[PDB]
Amino acid sequence: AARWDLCIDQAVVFIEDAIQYRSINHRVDASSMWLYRRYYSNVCQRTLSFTIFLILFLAFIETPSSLTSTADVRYRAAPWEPPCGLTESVEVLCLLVFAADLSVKGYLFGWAHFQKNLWLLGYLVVLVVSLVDWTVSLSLVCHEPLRIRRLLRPFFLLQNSSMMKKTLKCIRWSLPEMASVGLLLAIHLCLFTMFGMLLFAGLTYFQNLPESLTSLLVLLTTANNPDVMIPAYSKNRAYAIFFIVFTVIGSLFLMNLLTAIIYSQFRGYLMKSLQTSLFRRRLGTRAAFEVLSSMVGAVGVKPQNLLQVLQKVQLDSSHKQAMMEKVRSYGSVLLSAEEFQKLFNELDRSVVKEHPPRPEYQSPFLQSAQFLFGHYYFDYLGNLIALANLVSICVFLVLDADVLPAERDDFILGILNCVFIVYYLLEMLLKVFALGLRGYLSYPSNVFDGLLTVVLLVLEISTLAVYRLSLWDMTRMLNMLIVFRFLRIIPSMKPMAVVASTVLGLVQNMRAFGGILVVVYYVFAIIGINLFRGVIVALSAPCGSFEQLEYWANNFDDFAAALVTLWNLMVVNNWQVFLDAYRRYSGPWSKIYFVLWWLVSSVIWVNLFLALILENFLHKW
Amino acid sequence: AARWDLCIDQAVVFIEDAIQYRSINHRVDASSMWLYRRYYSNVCQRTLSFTIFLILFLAFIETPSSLTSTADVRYRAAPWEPPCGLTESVEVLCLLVFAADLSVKGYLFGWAHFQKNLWLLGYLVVLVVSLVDWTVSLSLVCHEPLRIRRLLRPFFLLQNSSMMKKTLKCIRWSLPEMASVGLLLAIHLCLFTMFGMLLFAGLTYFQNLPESLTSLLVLLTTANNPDVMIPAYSKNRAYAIFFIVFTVIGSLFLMNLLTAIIYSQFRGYLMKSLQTSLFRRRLGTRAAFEVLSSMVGAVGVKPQNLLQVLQKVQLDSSHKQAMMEKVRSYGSVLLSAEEFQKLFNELDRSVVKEHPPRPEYQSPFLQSAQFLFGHYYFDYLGNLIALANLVSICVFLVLDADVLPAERDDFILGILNCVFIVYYLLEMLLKVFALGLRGYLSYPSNVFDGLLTVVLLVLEISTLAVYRLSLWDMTRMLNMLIVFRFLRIIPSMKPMAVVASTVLGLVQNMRAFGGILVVVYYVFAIIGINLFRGVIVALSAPCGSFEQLEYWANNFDDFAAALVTLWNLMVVNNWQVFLDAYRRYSGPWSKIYFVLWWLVSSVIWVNLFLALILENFLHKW
Ligand SMILES: CCCCCCCC(=O)OC[C@H](COP(=O)(O)O[C@@H]1[C@H](O)[C@H](OP(=O)(O)O)[C@@H](O)[C@H](OP(=O)(O)O)[C@H]1O)OC(=O)CCCCCCC
Ligand SMILES: CCCCCCCC(=O)OC[C@H](COP(=O)(O)O[C@@H]1[C@H](O)[C@H](OP(=O)(O)O)[C@@H](O)[C@H](OP(=O)(O)O)[C@H]1O)OC(=O)CCCCCCC
Repeated sequence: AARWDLCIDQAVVFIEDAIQYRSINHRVDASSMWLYRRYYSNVCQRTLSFTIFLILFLAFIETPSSLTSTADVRYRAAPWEPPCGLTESVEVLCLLVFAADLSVKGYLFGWAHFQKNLWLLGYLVVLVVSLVDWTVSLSLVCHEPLRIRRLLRPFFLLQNSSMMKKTLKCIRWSLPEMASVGLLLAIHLCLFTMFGMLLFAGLTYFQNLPESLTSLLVLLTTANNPDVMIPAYSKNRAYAIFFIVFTVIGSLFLMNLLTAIIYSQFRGYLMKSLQTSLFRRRLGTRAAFEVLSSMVGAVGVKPQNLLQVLQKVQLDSSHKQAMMEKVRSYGSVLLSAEEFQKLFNELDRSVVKEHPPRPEYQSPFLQSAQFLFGHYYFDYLGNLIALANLVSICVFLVLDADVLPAERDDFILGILNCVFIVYYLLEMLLKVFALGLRGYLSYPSNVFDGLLTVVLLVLEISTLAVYRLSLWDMTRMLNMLIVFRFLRIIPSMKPMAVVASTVLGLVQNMRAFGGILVVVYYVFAIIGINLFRGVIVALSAPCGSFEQLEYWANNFDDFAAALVTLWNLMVVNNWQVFLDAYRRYSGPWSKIYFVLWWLVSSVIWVNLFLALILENFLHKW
Repeated sequence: AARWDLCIDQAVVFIEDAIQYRSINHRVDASSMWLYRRYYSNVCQRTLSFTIFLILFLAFIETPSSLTSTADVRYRAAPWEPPCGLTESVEVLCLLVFAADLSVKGYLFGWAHFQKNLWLLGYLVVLVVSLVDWTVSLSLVCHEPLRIRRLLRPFFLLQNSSMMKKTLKCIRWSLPEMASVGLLLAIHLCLFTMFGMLLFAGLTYFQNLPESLTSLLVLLTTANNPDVMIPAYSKNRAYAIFFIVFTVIGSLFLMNLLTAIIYSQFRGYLMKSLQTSLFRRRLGTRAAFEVLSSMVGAVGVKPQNLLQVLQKVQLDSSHKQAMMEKVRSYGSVLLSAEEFQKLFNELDRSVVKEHPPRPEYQSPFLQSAQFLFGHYYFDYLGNLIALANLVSICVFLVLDADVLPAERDDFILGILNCVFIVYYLLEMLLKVFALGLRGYLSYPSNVFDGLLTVVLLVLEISTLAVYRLSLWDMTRMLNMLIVFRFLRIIPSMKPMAVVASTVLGLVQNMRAFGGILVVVYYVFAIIGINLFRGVIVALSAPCGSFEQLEYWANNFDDFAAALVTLWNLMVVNNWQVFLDAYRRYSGPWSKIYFVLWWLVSSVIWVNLFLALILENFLHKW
């Protein structure tokens, strides 16, 4: 009766959790299965991810207000400051929907699970501190300059995903060894700065403790490699040995040793993911069987209740129909535990179709089309005119560049661009009138060249409507999107398939890695605005300074300028110049900030990138 | 009779080849076993390696003659040019002993093996071309400037070793994939140099084909990261996207993909070495058994002939005595094939002894010494005064540096250096008078601190003989060797043993890796002297040039200046400056040379270094 219905909804939600690899640790009530099935629907989780993007996007429209044409200090516009309430309004709107997500996730799980899970307790702590800071910053009329509630904003991105949580555990185990290597690195610097100060000061670089300690720190990342040993190596040829040995021990041996420590915890990363996901699938279907054999009742289940329980799940139609036809043909005998676990192993095959074409009225007309459609060179006739188009844009690009840069002939360019895009629209039209509209949507390559033929047709016709033959600007935009045709050649990779397999493997596994990149940049940019906001002003410089080189755009005035400044220090080149600038402008203790950014970003994250490419290249072979 | 003796020498040379892991593919004659046993002796192979060092050392004393105080062009001495015949004389002396090595190695092996082995045929080819060039360069009175016979000199280093031959096979298999990645790299540069020339020229960097192609090539290795995008990013904030995407695809994705290709052929490198070496050992002892069972004869061998054949081999005395005592106790029954192969498995254990101490005459005196010798803190009392010594040298180093740099007090430094080295000589003396002279030689740490106490005693006493208390120079040399005492602290590594295990693993496996490094530097330096020998002369510069920065010491005038110039391009920093200098001074086509040096050294060899550290870190766990 009522227990009959409740075991159905118990067994629907268990199979649905066995497809999408979720654990079974939630309470089972009457109404809770409606709440659980609606919360894990894709329409509810998409607004949750859209919120997390909206929270992190608001740092572009805050009070420093990175909405400017440029980011120089010598010449830029006024900062558009918003009114008092709008950025406060959107933030408390999204902080409401984060409270709703926690309250649903606490209701669906146990209180004993709620007190033990550290991620849920940290979620409640961050929500109340962000709300306290919101009321404080609104009790004043938007006049608290530094807001702590923006620092906790990357925590919502971490708590939503699971691949970020797995990778942070992998860095947690590597930290006992990387500390010991960094200790050996600190011994390395302090010994050679005392050996250096005895040897040379007895330079421009070796004259003090903090000046000599910086010079060997910057040489450790080889940012001034010939510069730091010009005055030594010009006095005697033997002082080259001192700087050669420092960067063989330092940059070669110990920085590459630090990569291999991080790889040694990511060494079996993907195979643990398949073993855990298969273990979650087998536990889901077993719990579905064990509640279905105990409906009204040898051991086993009735297949009539199986037809009532595979009806109301979300699954592919090909997987739904093939599974239902197997169990329809099976008899009324009870299905054992082993027969149940083999039944749900039709979730391993993948089904692909493209489409069939449509028949025309004139039978010789459709015959002449399809015979001359399946040539396997009709596309290569498209590829021949594609290569012919790209070589023409290049060969005129060297012609218009060097000589007569003001006013050029530009006669035959419009002719070739006429005949090439006319050929593209015909190949667009002949393929749909052979296959069909749904058949042309079936191939993902054909969407790319079909859309590009459209946009090239709009820009060409508008070019031929203004003139007959800003003229240079329209031929600029026309030539730039023509070079996108060369991204049809690269989808033809027959011999070198390991490279194309790898780039497919990386982009499907960038949810974890980009998540840690975003969290690291978001914290360090926001600290940097609070420390170096207006410390660079401008109104015969030394030839290697921050001012001779016109580095005025690398400041921390707002959030967009901070992200590009922090990028230029991540690649380590010329970061001696940034250290010398902020030492002069914002005191001597600012070097703690740039050295910490070198550790978190350049050392750990780049070696975290190489470890992930090593694992995704070495998979199944 | 005579066949009795010949089977003995057959079975001596097979067991000796089964210890030192050499194959059995050589002919067996009467006199040839004397030749083979004398050629593989360590006194014959050491002069062969000393010759190979002597051939490669002669490039320092050749006609460019790198014997100068400095290597500037603004001020350096005259080149000491040697007479006509001496470098020719030493070369033909070593070319004689290479002919003797080939002739022995061809006599000991088969002619059919000689015609099939490619290394032996290349050996004969290089020897005759080096001899033809020697007679040609001596028919003129040392006036052929460029000598081809120096280019073939790294081939003798490759042919001698076997770890270099194994690693060159591993690079041979990776070359089909690295070419495909470099193709994808070349597509990457040519697309964005045409996209760049449309976008910006419609800069200082984007105005031509060869100027724009260099700018994106140098950005690929991030040698001008803020410099190439100053004028774009100052005009508009959106042009940062063009340069961010180029170095995410370029330097991040594709250069780290090129590491993982090389690692995928070194992935099982050391385990193949143990499996091949154990296979060479089992084949050696089996061939020893099969010729010993067929001396005069169920199956088996007589142990009396075993005592005659284990007598005349070279082996450790501990392994010799333990093996002989096992077979002495075994009876006169014939030893089977399985019993033979288990007999030679006492080459797996390793035996360590240090020494016993010696007794003194007064029994309470020796009792008081040894009781207060085994404290485990007598060494730490040495370690406490070691740390006390090193902190004192440091704390005065900041005191003498900053203020009053001309003439300093320098009063208490001689006092502390007196009492510390006096303590060291006593700890030197009390340990030998407790253990012994042979007991003090037993510990390799004690040789290091014992020798350092000696040299510190000579320099201190000579310091106290000139003065009472060049004075600053002697306190410089005294302070510098005192800092070597800190290399006693680092031999105490209890928690972080994986780091110390790895550095032990690297240095025992640097025969292969340094061999390819030496071969690469030797060829590219010698080509560079022949191309850019006198193209840099010197007699208001742009602020980022080769002349504003005083880079005058990075030339190719002789062999020592070439090696440091090629080093400064291996680390990729500021190599835009070198490209701009040699373009102005030695034509436009010189960039082919520096780009090829970027590929061989920076790309392949550094990734060859990371692959080897990855394999030696991941071994037995
Ligand atoms: C600098 C690096 C320092 C490392 C610090 C990070 C320490 C860290 O994450 O370990 C995990 C622990 C324990 O929490 P933890 O259990 O590790 O969190 C993960 C989730 O439980 C996940 O469940 P779902 O996502 O629902 O599937 C589960 O699969 C993973 O197990 P697995 O390994 O088998 O995949 C867990 O690793 O969680 C904290 O204690 C952080 C709490 C506050 C978060 C602050 C982080 C900013
Ligand atoms: C840029 C890289 C290009 C790669 C070019 C290098 C090509 C290359 O070495 O392959 C090996 C072949 C064949 O020669 P190869 O047999 O490979 O040479 C090795 C020796 O035979 C070695 O014997 P021992 O040293 O006496 O113990 C044996 O153990 C190795 O087998 P293993 O793999 O099982 O360890 C062999 O790899 O030898 C050549 O054909 C070069 C002849 C002229 C040398 C010119 C080299 C400058």
